[PDB]
Amino acid sequence: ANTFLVKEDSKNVTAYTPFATPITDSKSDLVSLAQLDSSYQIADQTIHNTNLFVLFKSRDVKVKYESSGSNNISFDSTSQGEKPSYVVEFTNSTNIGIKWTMVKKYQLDVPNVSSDMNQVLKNLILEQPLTKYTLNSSLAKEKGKTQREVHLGSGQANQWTSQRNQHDLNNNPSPNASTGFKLTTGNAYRKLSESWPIYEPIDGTKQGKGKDSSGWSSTEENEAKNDAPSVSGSSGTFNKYLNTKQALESIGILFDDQTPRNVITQLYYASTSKLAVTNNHIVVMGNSFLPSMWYWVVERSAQENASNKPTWFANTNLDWGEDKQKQFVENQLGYKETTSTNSHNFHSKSFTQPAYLISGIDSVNDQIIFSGFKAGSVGYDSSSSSSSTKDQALAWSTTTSLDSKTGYKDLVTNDTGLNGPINGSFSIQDTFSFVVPYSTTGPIKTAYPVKKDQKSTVKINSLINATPLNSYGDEGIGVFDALGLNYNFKSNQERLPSRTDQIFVYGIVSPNELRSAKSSADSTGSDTKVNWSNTQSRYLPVPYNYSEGIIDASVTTFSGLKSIAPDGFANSIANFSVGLKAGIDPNPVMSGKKANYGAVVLTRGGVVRLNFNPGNDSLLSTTDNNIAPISFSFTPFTAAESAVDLTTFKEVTYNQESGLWSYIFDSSLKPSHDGKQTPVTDNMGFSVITVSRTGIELNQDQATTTLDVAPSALAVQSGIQSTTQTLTGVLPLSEEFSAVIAKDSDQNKIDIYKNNNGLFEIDTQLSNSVATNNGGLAPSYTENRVDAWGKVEFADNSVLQARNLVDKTVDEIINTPEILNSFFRFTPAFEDQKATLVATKQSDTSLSVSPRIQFLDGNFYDLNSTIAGVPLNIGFPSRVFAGFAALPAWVIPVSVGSSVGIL
Amino acid sequence: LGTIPVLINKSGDSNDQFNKDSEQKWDKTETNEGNLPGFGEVNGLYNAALLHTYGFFGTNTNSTDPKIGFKADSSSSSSSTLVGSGLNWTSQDVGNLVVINDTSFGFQLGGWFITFTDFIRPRTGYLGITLSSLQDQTIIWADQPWTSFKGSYLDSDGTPKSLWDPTALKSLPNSSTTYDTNPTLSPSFQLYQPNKVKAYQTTNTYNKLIEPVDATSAATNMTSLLKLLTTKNIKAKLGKGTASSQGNNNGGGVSQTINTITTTGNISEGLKEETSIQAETLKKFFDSKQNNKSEIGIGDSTFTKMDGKLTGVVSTPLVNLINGQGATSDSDTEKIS
Amino acid sequence: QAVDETLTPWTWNNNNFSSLKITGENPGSFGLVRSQNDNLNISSVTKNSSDDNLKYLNAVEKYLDGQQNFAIRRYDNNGRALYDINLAKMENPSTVQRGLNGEPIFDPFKGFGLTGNAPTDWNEIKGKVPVEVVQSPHSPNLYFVLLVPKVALEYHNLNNQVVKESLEVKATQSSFNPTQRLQKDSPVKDSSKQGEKLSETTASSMSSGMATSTRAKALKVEVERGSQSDSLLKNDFAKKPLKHKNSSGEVKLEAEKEFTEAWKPLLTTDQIAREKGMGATVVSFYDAPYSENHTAFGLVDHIDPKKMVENYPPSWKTPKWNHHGIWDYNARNLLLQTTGFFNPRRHPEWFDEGQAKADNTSPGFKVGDTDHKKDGFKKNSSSPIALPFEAYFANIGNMVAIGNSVFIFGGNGHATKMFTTNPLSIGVFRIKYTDNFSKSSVTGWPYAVLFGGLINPQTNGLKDLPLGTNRWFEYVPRMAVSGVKWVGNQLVLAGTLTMGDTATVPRLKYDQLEKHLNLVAQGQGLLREDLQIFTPYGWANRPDIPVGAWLQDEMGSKFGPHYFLNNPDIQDNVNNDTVEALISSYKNTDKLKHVYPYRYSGLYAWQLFNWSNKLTNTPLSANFVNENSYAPNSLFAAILNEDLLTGLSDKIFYGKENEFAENEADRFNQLLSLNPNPNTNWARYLNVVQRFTTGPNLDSSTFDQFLDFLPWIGNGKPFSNSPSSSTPLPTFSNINVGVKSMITQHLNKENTRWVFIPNFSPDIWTGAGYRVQSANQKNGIPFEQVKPSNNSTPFDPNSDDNK
Repeated sequence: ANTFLVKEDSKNVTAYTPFATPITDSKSDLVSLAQLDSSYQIADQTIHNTNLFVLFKSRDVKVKYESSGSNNISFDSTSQGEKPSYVVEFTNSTNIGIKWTMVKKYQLDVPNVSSDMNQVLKNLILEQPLTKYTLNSSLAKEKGKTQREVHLGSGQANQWTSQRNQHDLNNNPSPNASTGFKLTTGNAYRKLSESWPIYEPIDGTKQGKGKDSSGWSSTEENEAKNDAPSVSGSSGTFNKYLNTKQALESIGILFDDQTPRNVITQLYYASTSKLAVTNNHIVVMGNSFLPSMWYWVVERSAQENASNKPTWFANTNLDWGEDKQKQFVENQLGYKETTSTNSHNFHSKSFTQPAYLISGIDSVNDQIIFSGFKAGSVGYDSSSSSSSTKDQALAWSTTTSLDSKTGYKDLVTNDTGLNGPINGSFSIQDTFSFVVPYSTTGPIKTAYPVKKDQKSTVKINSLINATPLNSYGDEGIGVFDALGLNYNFKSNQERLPSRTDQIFVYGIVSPNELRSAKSSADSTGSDTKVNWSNTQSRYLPVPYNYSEGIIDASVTTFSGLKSIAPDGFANSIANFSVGLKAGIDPNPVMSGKKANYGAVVLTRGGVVRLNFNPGNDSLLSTTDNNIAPISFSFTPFTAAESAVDLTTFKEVTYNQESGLWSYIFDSSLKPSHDGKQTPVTDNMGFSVITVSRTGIELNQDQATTTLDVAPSALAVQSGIQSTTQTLTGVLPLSEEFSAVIAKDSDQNKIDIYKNNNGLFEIDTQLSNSVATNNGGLAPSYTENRVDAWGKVEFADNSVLQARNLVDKTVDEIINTPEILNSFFRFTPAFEDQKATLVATKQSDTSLSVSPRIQFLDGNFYDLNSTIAGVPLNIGFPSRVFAGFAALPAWVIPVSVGSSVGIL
Repeated sequence: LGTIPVLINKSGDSNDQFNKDSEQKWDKTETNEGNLPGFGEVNGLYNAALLHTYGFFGTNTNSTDPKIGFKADSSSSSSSTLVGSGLNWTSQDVGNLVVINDTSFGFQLGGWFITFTDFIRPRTGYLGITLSSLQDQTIIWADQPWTSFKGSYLDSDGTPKSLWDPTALKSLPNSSTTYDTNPTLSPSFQLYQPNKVKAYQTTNTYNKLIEPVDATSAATNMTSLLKLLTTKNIKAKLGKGTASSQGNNNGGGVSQTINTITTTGNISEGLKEETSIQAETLKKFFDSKQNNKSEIGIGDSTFTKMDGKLTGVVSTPLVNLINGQGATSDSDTEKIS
Repeated sequence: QAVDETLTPWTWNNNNFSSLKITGENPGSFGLVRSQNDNLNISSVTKNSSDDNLKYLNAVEKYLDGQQNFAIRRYDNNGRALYDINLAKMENPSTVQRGLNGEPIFDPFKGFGLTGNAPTDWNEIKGKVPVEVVQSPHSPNLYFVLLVPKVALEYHNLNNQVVKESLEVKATQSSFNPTQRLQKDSPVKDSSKQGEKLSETTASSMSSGMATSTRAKALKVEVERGSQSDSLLKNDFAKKPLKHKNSSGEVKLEAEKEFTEAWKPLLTTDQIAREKGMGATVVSFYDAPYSENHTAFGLVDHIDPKKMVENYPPSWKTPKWNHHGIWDYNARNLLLQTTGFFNPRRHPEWFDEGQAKADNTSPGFKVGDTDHKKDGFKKNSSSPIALPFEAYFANIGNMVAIGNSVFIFGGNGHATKMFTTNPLSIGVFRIKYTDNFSKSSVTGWPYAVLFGGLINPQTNGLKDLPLGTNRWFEYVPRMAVSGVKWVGNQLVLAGTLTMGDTATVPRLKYDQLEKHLNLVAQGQGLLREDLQIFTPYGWANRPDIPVGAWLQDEMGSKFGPHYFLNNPDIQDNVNNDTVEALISSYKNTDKLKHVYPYRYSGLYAWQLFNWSNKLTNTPLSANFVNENSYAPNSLFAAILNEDLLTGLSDKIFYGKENEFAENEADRFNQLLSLNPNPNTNWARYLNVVQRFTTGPNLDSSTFDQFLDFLPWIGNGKPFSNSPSSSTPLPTFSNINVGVKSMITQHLNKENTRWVFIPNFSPDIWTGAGYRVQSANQKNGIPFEQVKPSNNSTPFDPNSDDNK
């Protein structure tokens, strides 16, 4: 396909030429063609072996959770909300133009729910989604009980050293470590069958009801409503609560009037957001906005009218780099015991990390690459009656101690915080630290903050956060954990990682691995499990310079942390990621080695490079465990890339010739209204970020079979941007040129941006040259003008006599392209634009010539060129050269004839 | 080749059986209930573990327990013999040497392809070997298995490949015809002798070497074991000896080695030491990778079926032809004359 | 001439060849093809009882000339066939015509000039089948092909009463019993000759020593030549106070009373050399794909067995004898084992009479006469090593070309292997061209001399493997060969290889064979197994004590001070006061040596570390060699000197520097190494290998960890057992087997804290089957396992024999 597909709206894809012109009749309502109703919209699409694969989801979708029976998750058939999301394969049926016709249609059904699963789900509770307008102080939650309150009680740390052996806390120096955060105030937590609110607290430390469902709706909901009334063109004070309803609609939250639908519905609707296609599979994953708890592996062989089943992430073991890193995450999921009763969580029923904030998903060769953020999941005491941690989440910093032997392996396998709290505040000598200084009677023991006495009678259930933080507790360690600010005091100051907060996750998934997942999802009766063994994790905090005024040298906490966040988020503590995309390096590799491929993904403050070994389709590793897993590299944004609003991401393309990724941001995606219900007016324009590879890549020469330095990427705000125009599309014609299609008012306009030493700038003359197509598919040709086709002046026919070409046959002249380059002088419109003449025999004594000229996309066009099989009819000239004679084979017969005649 | 022998007291026959449960104690290697032989055992290894990996007791290799094994008793004098693994491969089953590039080469060896990737240019932290195993049970449980290999070759997509045909196998030199052939002359058969041994001590069992006794009449007590010397009788008790093996009836075709990259066979985190003994840190490095062996360069060869017989291949620098078929019009060169 | 579609391509089992890629000036393929037809009833060629194999084999070749067709067609670069080349049937065969400078006359469109007459021996080459093809590296349009009799393909399809196994199946009418074939009865002290034993040292020289003990002294061994024409004056290594059992006649290796229909070769080495139709052949030939005269022959050479067998080392004339001689010969014959280093009782494939000479008699030396001074002189041999039909075609296949020469490294042996018979490649042939390809020459040599330069620096794998040798080529390496090819700039060999015999380096006490039946059967050729087997309770104190010394404690009532059973706990303590009585006095001389009154002991690794043919840092060093393997028991690949393989002379010359000692006075003061003599050249061939490899690049127990990591092909499960209380245990490695304890109580009780483990606690896993006083007392054990000889009380510590 010599074309570009452009999503004109939620239903229509139009095909564009390299001349930024639509192919006529190509524009197609893919929803209508999928035989889907007018409630469906395109979520994502992809080309695989020349066919178009589309993910559609419905605004009418209604899901339910009934904790009893056991077909617990189902669609709501009553009314009209039985509207599952579909993937559809389209093929182009015509060889002239574009007639999309439907091939295969796959329904994305709701997860099976095992018994073991439904016991966790019964009491599963989920945080209200983070938005644009969520503040550091909105997130912040009331600090829970200390380790030594949980255990010993109201009472003393004069007995902390007498007692900590009788609660498996031997040598624990942290009686004042936090056991977590209160669910009586803050961001709303809700079961699968409940609805999140449109109101977010400004200070969640004071203003939320947390998981207090019943309390919200009889007390605090009327307060929120009177303080923060929806617009009605009202206006109020927004002293205690933002109103984010429109910001909510924006990120794909659905609504019956002013009330969001249930959590399970928003989970399903988000879950069907991104797609990728291999020879054998379609995989479907969720967006960067809500946590997703399941993904689809559809077998492309699937019979026509089947119901493809999603695999739970709680049933999907990843390799987090080392077993310890898994344990860290699983230990904090909840309390495990043979001794307790009805106390069910993901950990107690032997599930793993249940939820990801997925960056996106792609295919290279027959491999699915994904990445994303570990969505915080912890236990919470849902007990009723004198339970000390009642209504409290059970969470703790897991950040590596100061004394930790340095080098990555050691850092991420440090025993610090493994089974319970250890971190808080420490004033050794006069050198403050939040992290334990060391990790002597024997070695330091950590324990899960559920006191031995209540171990039988306690009720620890699972929750999921809206973000990558486990721990919302309004203490100083929380800020430092979230911002990447904990450092050792050795002769290098390597930064001390968490393994529960701000954890990024990526991998490459083989077709056998997708085969288990399909097996997990079809499993009769009990939960079948999947190992994905080509994965890694990484501590990836938000940058500390996206905040102000942090104290060191009244410690600053979440409720008081100051955001200066340039990237379209109020908050400066919760990381985000978007637009994972893979691509094959075009740069040759040494023969008998296979082509290189990577991926990239945007996170707050930087681009991440994932690196692969094409040999066995593995993550790049190196021998040393000191250097850190070489599959990952982080390159920080400058001011210009930091300024882009990441919540406006529209689409990411990769071009195999340039070896370059294009990230398109469209500001029309911003919500209509603020959290204070103020019309949003910077909703005009768009921006392009160009990502390239940097470093020494695998398999250049004998030296680069081995690598001990991770290849990385570089994001550059390219110069292609606007605060005025409405975007239709950006066509990356070449490294040297991009075409932008936009409306100023309401008609489409074509700008050409030219790369000048790494910075794109508009070229107004080339824009006018390209846009002057006169209704044709391609720019006009004018003989007397340097236009998009440069300028061609033919030699006069008197050139043949002067240079003695007339005595040659037309056939020699026609098979001598250097002679016939001497028939014209060419003036390029852009540097190194090229042109040749194609010759055609016209008679035994004459020929015609016509130019073959490169356009902006590096391709040659001539009289016979097509796009999508449609002749372009550009209008190149034909020039005639004439007078040629036969070669001298006659000389001997002729001079004999003359002699005989004379005789 | 999979043909290390195992030491046996007990067969699957009536009242001769040995059990997976209530008769072996993996947690108590200090006493006779751990069943360590102490005489006649293959050097360097451990017999009861090898019997478990072969699945001669328990449902590990078959849909029901075969009950074949070894036991140490304190009540009486006892008898034993070595027997084969159930496999008929041998160390002469070596095929074509093939060269992949300027430094990497490999060959077929029975059910494996082996590669000596680093021999010309060694490196620290690399093990120097890659291996790909065949999967087809109809080949692996055959009676003269190497006769099914049709050759191995380099291919122009950049991999070594090999051909197989499950229809190529043949019977032994006789079908037993009229009598009970206990010594069936076959490529894994040997005239293993009786070992006769004194009663084990009930406690402190291994404080001294185990004592053998006159074996010159011992054969009369162990006739089930003498029948189990022939590999076909082992296969019959393991459920592999007839059509109960199932799978493809025909299914000849092409086999290919696992994919490879410059990282393949890097084990630098399992090599060297700074806390312990090198085998133990390599054991930790292997334990998380038991389900992911391909990055170590260890795995199974991929396979595709073909129609009809496979007889051989002929090779060119551009293409490989099977039975002499597979040639093409050379379409990129048609316009030159 | 033109293509016939009725012939189809095939792979030979012995080399796995099927096609050659042509390279350089005109690319394409040559490949083997054969007729498709079924129902090949070879058993219709009836064999009578009254005649030899040769007329039968010629009748089978004459039958196969009617029943089948074979050819070597050319294909183009995309696999289109060009011309047929059925060598039995092609029209007007000719050699190529030459100019006066030896060059073939040629013009590409015309092709070669043909003389109009076939090469030499055409009347017997026309029945042979081609089986491997190669191209010249330096000469244009010049190729080489190897040919064999069709029985070298059809060997397993010939009838079963002539192509027999080396062992009989029997009728089993009395029911089966594997003990009935084994010669088993142990030797005994001679009832009329007890007194000829070694003399006790009546007085022992001081050597400035000081300590003393009550124990009996060392035993003298003396040898000297005297003046007599056929006898020594002393020869104490040749004493014989033990003799074999009588059990309805004497127990010994005596082939004619065991082999009633003895297994023998299809043809002998002296038949295959002279019957020119049955020997293998190489020819040079010329080819061009689009000429009028597209193909014609160069020259013909016989791969003559005598050009290999006359290049065997001098000791291969006497494979029943070795450089240790009389005492080792007697100790092996007393244990009913193979004497020498290569006899047919284990290795019948290399002997013209097969099993019919499976005996220790007449070893090329005078032995078994009435006087120990009369034994021990060189004489005529009873059976040299040969190259009979079965071993011969295992030494055929795997070609390569280098300069003006071409080679044959031998096959994997699947031409001629049977279920109890193991023929292998034993070396390499070379064919060389001279006078600008106007003339040719042929030769071959065994791997035993070509591998003589192997040393521990030449491998990145494990060290000290049983691949070493000395001035006598009694170590005999042989291979199943995977091939020889160019790896970039480097010439490389691959396959599987025989080590020295690791299963019989530990050796039995003389009487106990009736309770060790597998360990003797593994030496008898009855059990053809090369794996090492745990048997320590019956071994003697050292493998190398002479037979005149053994009979010093027939009761066991002194625990045999000079010679006893190998238990590791009851070794004599040298302490430091002890040495003066047991070793620190007994000085040797140019005619006197001693056997010590010391209880030596140790397990399987200490046995191999002392008496295996281990590699070392310098060549020709290994003074000890045991015996040679039944089958290949190692992986092997190597880098070769392609230049030296081209530069070495056709004929190897050995000399008196490779002969065994002519009489035992020259054996007592035997020279370990010598310089090459002025006429000899054998020392040039030692260095054809640059480097070799044998497995993973791993050291110590780490290698047992790799052995546990790989999956068993019968079920896809790794021997490590860890990927799923009361869980099973691994087989090769010791990690997580038994329990951990600190080694601080072992042996010297020193260095363990800092020079063993990188850590403060010296932890090792104690493994399966271990001894402790309690689960708390988990480190070491004291000398509490004292042991009785019979019922005659324990080992008696603080007694005057142990003080």
